[PDB]
Amino acid sequence: TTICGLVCQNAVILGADTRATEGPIVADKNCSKLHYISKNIWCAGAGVAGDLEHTTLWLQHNVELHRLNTNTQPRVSMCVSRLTQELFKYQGYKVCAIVLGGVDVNGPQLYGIHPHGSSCLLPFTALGSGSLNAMAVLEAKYRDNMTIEEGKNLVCEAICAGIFNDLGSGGNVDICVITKDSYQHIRPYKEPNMRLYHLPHPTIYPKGTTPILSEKIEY
Amino acid sequence: SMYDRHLTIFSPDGNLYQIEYAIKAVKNTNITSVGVKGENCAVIISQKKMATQYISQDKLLDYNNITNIYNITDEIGCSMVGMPGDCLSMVYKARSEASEFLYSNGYNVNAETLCRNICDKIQVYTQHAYMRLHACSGMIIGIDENNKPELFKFDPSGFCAGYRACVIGNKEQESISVLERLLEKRKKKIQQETIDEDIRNTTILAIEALQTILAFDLKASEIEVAIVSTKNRNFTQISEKEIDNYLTYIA
Amino acid sequence: IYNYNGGCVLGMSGSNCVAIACDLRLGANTFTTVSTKFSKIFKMNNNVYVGLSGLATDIQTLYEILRYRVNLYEVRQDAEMDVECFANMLSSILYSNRFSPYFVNPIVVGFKLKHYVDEEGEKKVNYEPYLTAYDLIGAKCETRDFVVNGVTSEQLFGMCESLYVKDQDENGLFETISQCLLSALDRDCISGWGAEVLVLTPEKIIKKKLKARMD
Amino acid sequence: MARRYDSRTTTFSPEGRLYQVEYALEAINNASITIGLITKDGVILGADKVFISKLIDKANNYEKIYKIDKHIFCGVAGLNADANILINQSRLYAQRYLYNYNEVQPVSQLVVQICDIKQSYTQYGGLRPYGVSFLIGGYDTKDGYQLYHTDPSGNYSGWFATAIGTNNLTASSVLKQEWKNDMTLEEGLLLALKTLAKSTDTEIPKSEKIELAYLTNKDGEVYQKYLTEKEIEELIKLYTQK
Amino acid sequence: SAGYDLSVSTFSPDGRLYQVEYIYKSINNNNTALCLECKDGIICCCINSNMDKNKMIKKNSYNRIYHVNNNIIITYSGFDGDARNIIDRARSEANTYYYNFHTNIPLHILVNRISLYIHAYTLYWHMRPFAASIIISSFNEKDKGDIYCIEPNGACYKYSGIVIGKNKEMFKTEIEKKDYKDINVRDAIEDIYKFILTSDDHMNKNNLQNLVNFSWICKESSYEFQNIHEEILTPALNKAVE
Amino acid sequence: TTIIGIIYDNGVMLACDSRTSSGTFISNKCSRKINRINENLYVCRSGASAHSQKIIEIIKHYCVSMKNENRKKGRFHEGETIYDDNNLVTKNKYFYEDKFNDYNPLVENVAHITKKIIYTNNNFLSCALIFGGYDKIKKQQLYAVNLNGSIIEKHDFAVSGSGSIYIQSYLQDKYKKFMTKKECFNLILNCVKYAMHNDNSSGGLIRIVNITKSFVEEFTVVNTQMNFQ
Amino acid sequence: RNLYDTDNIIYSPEGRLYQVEYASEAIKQGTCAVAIKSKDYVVVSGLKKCISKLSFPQEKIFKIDDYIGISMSGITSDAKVLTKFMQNECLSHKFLYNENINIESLVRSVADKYQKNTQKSSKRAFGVGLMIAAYHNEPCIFETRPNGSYFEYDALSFGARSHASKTYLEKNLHLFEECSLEELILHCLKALKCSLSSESELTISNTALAVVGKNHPWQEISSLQLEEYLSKVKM
Amino acid sequence: EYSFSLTTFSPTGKLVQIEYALNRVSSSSPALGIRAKNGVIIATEKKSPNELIEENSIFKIQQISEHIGIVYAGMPGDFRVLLKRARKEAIRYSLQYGSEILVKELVKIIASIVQEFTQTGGVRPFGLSLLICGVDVYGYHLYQIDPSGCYFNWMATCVGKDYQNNMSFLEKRYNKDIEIEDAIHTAILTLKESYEGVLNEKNIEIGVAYDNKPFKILTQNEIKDYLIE
Repeated sequence: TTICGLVCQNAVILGADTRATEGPIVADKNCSKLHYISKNIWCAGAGVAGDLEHTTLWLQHNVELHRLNTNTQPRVSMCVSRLTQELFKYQGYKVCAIVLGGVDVNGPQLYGIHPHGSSCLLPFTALGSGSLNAMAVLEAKYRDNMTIEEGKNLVCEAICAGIFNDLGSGGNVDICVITKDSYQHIRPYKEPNMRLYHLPHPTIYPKGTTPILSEKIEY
Repeated sequence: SMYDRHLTIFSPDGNLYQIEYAIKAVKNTNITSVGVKGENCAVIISQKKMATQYISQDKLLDYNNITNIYNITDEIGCSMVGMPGDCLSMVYKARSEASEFLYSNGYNVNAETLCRNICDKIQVYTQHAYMRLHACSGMIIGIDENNKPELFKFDPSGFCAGYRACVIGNKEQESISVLERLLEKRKKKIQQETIDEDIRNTTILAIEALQTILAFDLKASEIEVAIVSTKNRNFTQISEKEIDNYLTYIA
Repeated sequence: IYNYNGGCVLGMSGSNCVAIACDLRLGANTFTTVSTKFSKIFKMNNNVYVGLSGLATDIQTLYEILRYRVNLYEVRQDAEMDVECFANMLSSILYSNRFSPYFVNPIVVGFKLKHYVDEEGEKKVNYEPYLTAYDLIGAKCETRDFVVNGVTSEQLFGMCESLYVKDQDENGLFETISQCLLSALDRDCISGWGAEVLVLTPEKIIKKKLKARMD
Repeated sequence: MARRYDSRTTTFSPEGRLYQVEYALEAINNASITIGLITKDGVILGADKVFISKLIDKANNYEKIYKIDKHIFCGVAGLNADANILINQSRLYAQRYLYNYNEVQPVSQLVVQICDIKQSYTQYGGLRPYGVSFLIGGYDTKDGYQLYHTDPSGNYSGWFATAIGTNNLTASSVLKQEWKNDMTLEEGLLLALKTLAKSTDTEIPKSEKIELAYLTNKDGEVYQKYLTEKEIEELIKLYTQK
Repeated sequence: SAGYDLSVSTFSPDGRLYQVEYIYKSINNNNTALCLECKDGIICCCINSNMDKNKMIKKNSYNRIYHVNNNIIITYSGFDGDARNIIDRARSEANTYYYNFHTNIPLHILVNRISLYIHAYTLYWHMRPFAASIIISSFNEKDKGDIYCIEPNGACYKYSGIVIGKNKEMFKTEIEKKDYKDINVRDAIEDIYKFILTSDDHMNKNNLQNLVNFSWICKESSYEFQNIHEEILTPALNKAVE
Repeated sequence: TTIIGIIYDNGVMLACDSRTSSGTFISNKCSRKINRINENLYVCRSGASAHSQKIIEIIKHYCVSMKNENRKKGRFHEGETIYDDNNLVTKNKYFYEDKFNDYNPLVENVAHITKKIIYTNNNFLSCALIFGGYDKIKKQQLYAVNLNGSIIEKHDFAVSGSGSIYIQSYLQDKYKKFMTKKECFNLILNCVKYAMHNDNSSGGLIRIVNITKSFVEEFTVVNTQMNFQ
Repeated sequence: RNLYDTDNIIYSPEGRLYQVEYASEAIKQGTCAVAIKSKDYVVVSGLKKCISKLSFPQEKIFKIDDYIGISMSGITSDAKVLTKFMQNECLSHKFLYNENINIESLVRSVADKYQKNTQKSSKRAFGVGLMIAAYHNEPCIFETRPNGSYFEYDALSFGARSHASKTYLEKNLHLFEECSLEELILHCLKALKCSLSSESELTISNTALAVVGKNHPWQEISSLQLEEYLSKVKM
Repeated sequence: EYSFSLTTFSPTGKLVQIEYALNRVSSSSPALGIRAKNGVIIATEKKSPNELIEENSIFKIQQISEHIGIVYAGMPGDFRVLLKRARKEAIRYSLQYGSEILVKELVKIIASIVQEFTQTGGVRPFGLSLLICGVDVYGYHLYQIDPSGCYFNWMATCVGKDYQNNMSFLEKRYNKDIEIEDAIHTAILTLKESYEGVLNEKNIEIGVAYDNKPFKILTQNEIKDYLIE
């Protein structure tokens, strides 16, 4: 749970780790914590994965329904007002810190939501357990109007700082670029290799015990 | 039964006569309101006259009060023409939608979404027999997020077409011809260098259309214009001191 | 998820087949067993197998709802329901009880049923494994290989990580998931009174009940 | 006050009948015909597809014989529009019984549920009745194959063979004269074609027309439905013996 | 009129909405009410002409002059019950405004809210439209007074002086003789009596200390609602003419 | 956080720090706390950040609803034409100014907007607000909405937030009845800077907003404090 | 006429609500009832109705509060709803507060109860008119018509032969200074006798009569007390 | 007493109110749907209007979802309320199941809503007919929904005025293995021959499915190239 995002010269860049944990142990090394709200806005979240995953689905489809009744591309501020009112109703129970960034008729804007319903427009941020580790490297290196390429690898360092220094975050890093025309969501981007690889040793066919075998064929 | 008195029941020819009768109710007021759309500028006109109703006409009413032009938000304005009670009720419904849209979505309603939402209610009347249509047809102007003008007209029958030179009143059968003709002159003029000439290309165009649609003289105290052009985007009622300034461009 | 009614559910993916396994215990209290037939693997559809682990009340109560809606979907459809549509339904069903949760940790296992031409003279095509795992509030922790839940989720993760290989046939996959389950149940004292491995292929379904240690 | 505008759809007539149900029965007496048949192997339902155009898909669909549950199915004759209201309702009923009692709903119990809702509208509510009546054939382990014929009034009745729809009399006559108590599945299918052909006074059916389905429980309730291809053999077989 | 004038929610083929113009002839056969602006304050007037033959009412009990917020005069001319329903609703809106805004409701939106409440009843089968024409007035120092007249079916119109009731045509033609906006309020009381004595069809004749009752909101009332004390009526009863 | 409001001779001045701290950690620097409700009045929001932001959203909806409702029908003020620095001494003083839609017929009173809060947060909701803006009748005014919906009109100055207590007596001394714009700006700038020097809820840049009869000007100041003693 | 009568919503082409004009004459069939207001007393008398010479006379006068009493004239069932409403209103006010309900405010509270049964079409106008006679701090008499309307009077009459009784009251201006209730109760009783048909039943000890005044709470006039009053009426 | 059916069975057993609704559908502009081997075409003619109107502001071919289009022929007011209500179902379905709703279930849901107004009290039947076309994992679809509520599966259909001979024209020019490009050619021709005073430019409309591409509405630049023949 290390998510981050920053505003660039004409686009927003969102980066996130890939790891879901039961708290002592890790469930999977590859969880897409980035989410598609619309073609021009994307969101990333932290907190409980239950409330986090539904809310984005609820947000994405409300936005899409809004983008159909209305005939213009969705506003970034529209989702912030939609989420925060939803989060405000459930006083603090729907705990999900969310960063959503995108572009609209205004500039590339990025918002950091909070589980209690508060929001704030930022040039760069980071949430999750590795937020503090990721926010440090962000501040030390952030500038205004960074180029897309230069700002893209800054998030790589921003996430990798949380990947390595935080226990609760790890795995591959994934990035999304939310430029006006379209997005670019790169699913693998990092996490180097060359450890002691486990030798595959499959147990032979005559194993197990199987008191019963109720074979049947369906069609 | 023979009761075509119902608001909804299809007549054997497939028509809803109540829709036709409600439209006839708007024509009965013989109040003509004209709005035209230019380049990054929209203007709208009404007649500042008593709706033709049972009550005695103008003797002591302060004519300043009598207007057919309202505004829905700081940037969206409308010209409801119809029964005075229905027009007053229509704007309050319209104002609530633009207010609710703002609170629920965090940004100001489009001029095209507001009238579409309005039409989605006028349809409910059309389909529920327990109530009655608002005999009110309105024209809505505004500026979208692309700094482009927008003009839309809705009808007692839920219908939200949206024109670029629109007329409502009792002369729309022939006002469609003059407005089409009079709007082609600004197309024949291909100077294309009019830099914020809403004052002298659009407002004067609309006043000329009203002077031609109905053949009176248009005293400055019996008309009113409102413009939501870019560089204002506020739907400000243009004062009488410069309305007769355009009325002095009969030359 | 509770120590009460301790039980675990495991699923694994082979080369062109998937295997879903569970333990058959039904423990009344933590350390008190009452039944060893309590199969936690249910057949939602011909190629959609769900595995419910947790409190048996919510295991059954959720299973009634799932079976009541899959049938309603399929009958209203005249079309076999696919996993990723069903899987998302299970995610929303659990969330609808966000504040009165169904104390279960479901597993959804079954083929994905792509539908390209497969030939100039064919209609439907090969299948995809589609393993996925949830929790009590329905977080879709989709995974390309083994997924586990239950009280031995942590015991099963370690063994599966060190024994699972990329692709295996029906015979090879069954042995690995059986070893990954038997030797993981033997380290739990609240689950594992008899396993039931159910490896299924696009053509057939194999049900085996292992001679698990009962202790 | 819309008192003058009301029709009083739930009011008795001077002769003790209900005019709305009286007319609804008339509506379903002009709809396409539907045939029910119980054989030893299974129950046969076959209805007549009213012709609309050759541009109809007529490949993967037909709007007379729906599926209510894995072991129950119906053949609708009447207003097709509000049938789907009752079909969806009965689908809900047959699936909620399985939710409560953890077993499939017996056919005789679904019918009384779907007939109570059909009757409730003509008892109270001031709404028009359901101008729809459909045979509901199904297999239940308690009383075997069953066939029930419903009514807009809400009163149903078990049957061995019924031919509701237009020209039902000419199709009940042939059913009554040729329905042997013990029939094989293929024998019953031929009978269904014979009564469908004679009801619409055609010597031979066309297979761009009447469609057929059955249950024939094979310990698994196979519940098969015919695409048009399988009916040529049925049409071929009818031609050979008739 | 051929059946289109029964319910308020039907439009006649010529567009005119009946059942509302019938109300207009109900108020126009009712006791007249008057309200005009002067240079110091609004003065209202209600001539209870229908209450002359009774000879049993208490002298100055009946009163159609009501006030809200102590600085807004509301008078009507129609059904004394239907109008009294609106006054309680007008007071409710004034209270609702104060509970929210710590400020007396501005008059120009009080008439808007009342116009919608009155109009809301002209939109339904069941609801009976109100049969009252409402006159609302208020005076301030920084801005002079203003009078609104809320007819049935909305239509709130701002006036500089209005008469509504049976003889409103014979009252207006006499009021417009003088520009009362420059006339004092003390001597305007004399003028309206001359209209009551003449323009009233012999309903009121030299015995009207009781039939007609009215109030102002002027400077001598500190711009607050106040009925005129009887010691000022009789000096205004120097009507001895011819 | 900290929040100030000073009423000078011809307007009202609102200042605040810009920091939303969450338990000795700043969730974000440069968080807006001078929120615009209407062209003529602004709101200083403090307390729990989640509660204050969601109150402001409600009030803006009420403000819009009542602004266009109290719009008189016709045309007014036909012929009337009633109309009328600090030069970066404080370093990095950003700035822009906008003008009203004057005569105040449309825009509503500050007292109207003020008791929206009581009517709204007379609840179990923790947020303290300061309301300041221009008004047609009461020229410039400053309402302090307390924790449970307790408004009192402050005719001199109002302070709130955690850092208010550190400048409670500093401000009571430097205050004068009719301060000019320059004196009020320096006073309100030094009040915040002192409330920031000795409070761990000290913002980053400080945002000062001035409401006058015909315009609102907004400054953001980036500065620290260095006593010589 | 035939069309403009069916419901209580349609206005006649002359703007008349027939279905409340029709209920307004149900009061014209009830027996006469007369209220007289003195300087500090109110006297209410009504003629009870005997449907047979076995039946007991129907009750006409009802007590609402300590100093409030009424005399219905119309449909008895409709009146019973209003007395319960008024009684439950004066008691609640004497419970929520410790005062006596303002009689002016109480009449308005019951005058708009008539109203709410007139806007809707599922309801009907009350067929009963009331005579709210009370002494709050000064004597006062009210009357509520079936259409929402109320007035403060100095004398009343209800329905049966009210025009006959009104003539007696319309020509009597003494009632204001008519102290000495004996002199005032005779004035009301003579009025009630005036409406009473000749060559028929005379005013007997089966006619209601009650008083309310300064220190006189609403009390019936007992038959032994009432009996001698009837004697002076014969004079 | 205010909820009683206005649609009642006539003595001859016909819902006569529905027969009136179908009369008005049979007098509107002809909408038309055609499905091909690799896509579906829905086309409607929008009569040549005055230059005052903005043609793009009204579109009889709206879009339900990524692959599901729609077109109507009836009262424009009812289309909007039905289209807006149809989009909720397409979103409500996707809020439960991951995939986009498919046409068969969408049509059944919508038809159940058109049927409700046929039976429920105090309301009139919908005065329009819809043509919902889409691309699914089960191939291409083209359905039609009557005002009565019953829906039909079509390969090619017409719903507007004079659809009797309009559909007869399609029967002799349609085959199952028709190319999508040829389908548009036939779709233009059938509208062209029915439209009296053939000026079929600026007064036509096309919507295409294109073999599992997202549903797209051809703007007029992409239409004039289809009017050569």
